[PDB]
Amino acid sequence: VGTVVGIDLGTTYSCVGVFKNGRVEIIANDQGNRITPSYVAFTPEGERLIGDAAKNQLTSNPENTVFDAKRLIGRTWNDPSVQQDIKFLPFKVVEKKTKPYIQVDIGGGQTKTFAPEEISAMVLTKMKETAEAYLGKKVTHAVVTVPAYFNDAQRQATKDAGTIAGLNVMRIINEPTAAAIAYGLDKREGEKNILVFDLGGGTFDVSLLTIDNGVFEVVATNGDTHLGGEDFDQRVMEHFIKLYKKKTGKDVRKDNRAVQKLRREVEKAKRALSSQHQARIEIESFYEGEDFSETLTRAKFEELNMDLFRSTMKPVQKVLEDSDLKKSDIDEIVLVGGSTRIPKIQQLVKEFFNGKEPSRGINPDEAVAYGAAVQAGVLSG
Ligand SMILES: Nc1ncnc2c1ncn2[C@@H]1O[C@H](COP(=O)(O)OP(=O)(O)CP(=O)(O)O)[C@@H](O)[C@H]1O
Ligand SMILES: [Mg+2]
Repeated sequence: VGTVVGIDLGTTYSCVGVFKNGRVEIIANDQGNRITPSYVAFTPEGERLIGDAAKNQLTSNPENTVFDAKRLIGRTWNDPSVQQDIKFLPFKVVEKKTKPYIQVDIGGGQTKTFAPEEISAMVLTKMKETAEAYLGKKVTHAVVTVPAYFNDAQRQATKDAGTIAGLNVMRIINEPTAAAIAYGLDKREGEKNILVFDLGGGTFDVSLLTIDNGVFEVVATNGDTHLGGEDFDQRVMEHFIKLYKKKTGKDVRKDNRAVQKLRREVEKAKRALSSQHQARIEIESFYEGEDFSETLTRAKFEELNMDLFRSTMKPVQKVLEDSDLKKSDIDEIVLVGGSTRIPKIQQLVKEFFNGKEPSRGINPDEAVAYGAAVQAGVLSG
């Protein structure tokens, strides 16, 4: 088996970890990031880009980039969830062998058609290479996580993505369970109720788990499949786009490269606002030669998104009701996902649970891969 890797195969961002010299190491990719976008695109010369290079390639053709393949993996073409999701995806999705294959132009007029698990295999190949460059050797085996609501076909298709990527997926484990492992909540006495609050890029997941004698049970899951940090970005996009139009009379949405540039700066500013109170957004040659310079306060970021922040509490209340539990029955609160780095998110979760502190100490966008890596450690021996 060699050194087994723990991979979080995320809808929006993936993360890879290994156990080495007595601890979990989360590995940075060749762009220096400890997370990688689950994103594929193509150069004019027909080269395939994956991760940060794909997400950051300036394009006037969103239809030939691929992302959110996790929404389609292990589902049939005619799944109503698929037929709803393809409405919001700019790339072509076509029925093939019962499944929603993704069709794109890659360069020189060449069309390709890819199974969702082929797209996921590319993301896994990238996570595999990130780990190999770190380890200085080949990696053949992995622990891969999936969302708790994944069914049999989704779990199998994730394993198949692994196979295509040259990885033997030895274990598939649930994301909120991996988070809980990362916090060592498995190494505890008695039966406990754990609420995992996972607010990611495009998805919100709430999972109620019980732990007893080292064994986790998923009691209930809920959330919103189209709610996450991307929606907070978009509220900021709208704010600056309206402002620019007020200041200049120009509507920047006419230029996609401009919108792409502002989205990238907005996403970055949002992250900085998790640890500081103000951030500058600056773009030269933003629109029709003119530059862009604005600041965003934390307070303004919260004001723009407050309603969306509060809406995350409703699926939590729902999982409690379905599990026949009240707030005081929850023994552990685990924050997962990049958006839970938002101080306001943490505050509102803590206030939902009447002042109770969540687990702390692992980066929430890293916890899932951390847990995977813990198990990978054991399997590596
Ligand atoms: N410091 C920070 N502050 C605020 N948001 C941050 C952040 N760092 C990352 N994010 C946000 O985290 C989101 C990505 O979250 P995450 O990687 O958990 O999603 P995911 O791909 O795991 C979803 P799923 O769990 O469905 O697979 C993005 O919206 C990103 O902008
Ligand atoms: Mg996640």
